Amino acid sequence: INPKELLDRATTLLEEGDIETAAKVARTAYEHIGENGRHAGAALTLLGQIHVELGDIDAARNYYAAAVKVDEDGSLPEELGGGPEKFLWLAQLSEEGGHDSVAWFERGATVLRAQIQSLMDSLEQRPLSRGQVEAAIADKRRRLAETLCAVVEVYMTDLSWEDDAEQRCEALITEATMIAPEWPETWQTVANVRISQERTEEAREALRRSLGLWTHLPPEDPGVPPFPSRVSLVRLLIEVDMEEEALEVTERLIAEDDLSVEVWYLGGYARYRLGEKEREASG
Repeated sequence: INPKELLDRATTLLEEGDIETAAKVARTAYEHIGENGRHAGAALTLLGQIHVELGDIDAARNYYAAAVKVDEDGSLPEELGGGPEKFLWLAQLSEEGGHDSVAWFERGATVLRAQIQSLMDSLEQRPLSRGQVEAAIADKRRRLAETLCAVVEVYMTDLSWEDDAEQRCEALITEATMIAPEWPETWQTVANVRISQERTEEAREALRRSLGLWTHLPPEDPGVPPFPSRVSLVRLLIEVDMEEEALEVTERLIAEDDLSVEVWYLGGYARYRLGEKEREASG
């Protein structure tokens, strides 16, 4: 006899690691809410999230797709709407990629910009604890940076047709630079873009800056970039002719995971090319 009750238990069951039951409590929760219930979005988004951690992408994509049909605008309060996350995951999940993925990514980015500015207006009212608001803003900024950089990767990859593709990137990294100067991934994105523009020495500066943001931090620290990000970093360092850097990076990756395949081929090709530079010294 309580709609919110099931969700608050579904989210708790998800953090519990118990996904199977969380999906059940959640799916039942949406039956009571209804197709046009007040909480329809919030539930469907959660339903979508759980089914990602399970493995069923087709269902998770349909959940999020539904959660958007209810709240196309994304205007609705996060408690009911489920916020912009669905927009973001409909972009990642999209097997189509390309302009499809960029479209959804933008729908999410614009909402995050709204949620941030609204929260920045709340700081002015100054609720008794502002540290909670500051933290939440930092998360929204990061999640936005994650989105901006993700669009670039699509324009660096799938979409390389129009001149539009080049300018949109330059504005994306302009924004990524402002909101997340601390995040190494942004400068990797900056670097990667500058490579497309053939501005090689600038790609170095960004990579050097990205490295200097975590290279010191031990693998304890939250801030180290995720594995697949560092693998991408390496792919850039070699393309820029900074093999000595990739050398030190791969050396750390093999220590963390003695099973990855590409990391070894990169570490090798790095020392191959680095070798070819030494052979050029004398002749």
